[PDB]
Amino acid sequence: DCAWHLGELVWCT
Amino acid sequence: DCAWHLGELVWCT
Amino acid sequence: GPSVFLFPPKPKDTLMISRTPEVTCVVVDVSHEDPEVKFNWYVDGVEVHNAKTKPREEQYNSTYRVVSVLTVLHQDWLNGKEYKCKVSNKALPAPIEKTISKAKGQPREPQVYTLPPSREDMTKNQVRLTCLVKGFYPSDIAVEWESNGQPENNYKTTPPVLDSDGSFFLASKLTVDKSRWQQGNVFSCSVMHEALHNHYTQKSLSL
Amino acid sequence: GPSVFLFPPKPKDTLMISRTPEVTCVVVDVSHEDPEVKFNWYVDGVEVHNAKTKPREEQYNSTYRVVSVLTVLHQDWLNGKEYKCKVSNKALPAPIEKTISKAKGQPREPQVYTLPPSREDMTKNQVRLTCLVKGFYPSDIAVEWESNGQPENNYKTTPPVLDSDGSFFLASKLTVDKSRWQQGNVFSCSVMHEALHNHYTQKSLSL
Repeated sequence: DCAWHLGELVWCT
Repeated sequence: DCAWHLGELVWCT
Repeated sequence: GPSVFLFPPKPKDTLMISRTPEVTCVVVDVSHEDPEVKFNWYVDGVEVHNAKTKPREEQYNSTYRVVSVLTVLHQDWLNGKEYKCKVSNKALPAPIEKTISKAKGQPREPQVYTLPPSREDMTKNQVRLTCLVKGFYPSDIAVEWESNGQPENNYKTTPPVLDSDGSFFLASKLTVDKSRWQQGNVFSCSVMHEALHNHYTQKSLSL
Repeated sequence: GPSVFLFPPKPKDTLMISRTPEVTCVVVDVSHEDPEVKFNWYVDGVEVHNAKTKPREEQYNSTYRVVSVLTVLHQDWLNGKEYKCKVSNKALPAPIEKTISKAKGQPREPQVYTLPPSREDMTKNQVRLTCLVKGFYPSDIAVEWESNGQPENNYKTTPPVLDSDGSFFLASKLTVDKSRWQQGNVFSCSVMHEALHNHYTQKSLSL
């Protein structure tokens, strides 16, 4: 699963 | 002597 | 459960005598069931009753929020006087106690350096004046920007970063219209730290 | 004498893989007499040569300013890898060495609370939405504000204050036009900390 921020990718676990 | 800041007093030594 | 927040006073407030430094005790997530909150204030152990307590405001899980502010004295806080807030609620297992006080250790005077607009910046529509501060203890500091005895609010300042030795450092950056800089106006970098004579130093910057 | 500054990378940069975290080495007050500056970069001891160095910019006592930026890797910095900058100048008695690295100690997840507009605030022309964060280690954090998948830049956030136990806390405060709040729009509080799953958590706020 991946968390994003306003379009840009944050981090994926 | 007293130092001031934009009108308001800071500190006096 | 209800969480407690004990905020130290603004470093500008504790350093300007024309201002009043105040320690704030916030209480969040307080239920409908048990909404009464009893604040106890202590200074190094000694209780004080001068404190003022504002009424409640609503929250989201249909709960409440309470705040208590205690006027502290300039010379008091700077000594390192320990301040305590005791929050009591019927929904609390025990009274919650938070503690905040000016950090211990040998106080040090900050060094201030100024960085004029870059060669790139000078082509852009707005220029960035920079102020670099280092070697200060404690991290309590107030960097502000002024031009012609009036404030400049269009700036951002990093949080104090811990230095390897043991002091602190930070960078503040004012963005101004280029025409104003080119017009020869002087821009001052106001720094207020405990270990400054009169809690004040100023490096300024002009074309 | 010429002073050296070694800045850690933006916590948002070290936590977003779409971004590149970079350690900056600033050198200030470098004289006309001896203006050449030689940067050496080290990682836990091992030298690296990937670094990029920008040209000089002018200063005030007719001196110069040099900057060297070194790309660090996300997973690298977060491990606590020590980064070193060795600045060498002909006007220097000896080579100057500054050292910066992610703080040691048991990492902790921040708690995020939201404080809707006060009863007073709701009468004023603009309202302040608040986000309170506590119990986090290290102080490296990035609190930002968004509404409808677009950024809200009109906010201010206190520096991380040290907690009595050993963690950190801070408050961020977004000021928005009341009509926008009243119009039922949702406002999110983006928090990015090392000890967050995917380095991200979000509490939001609506009327």
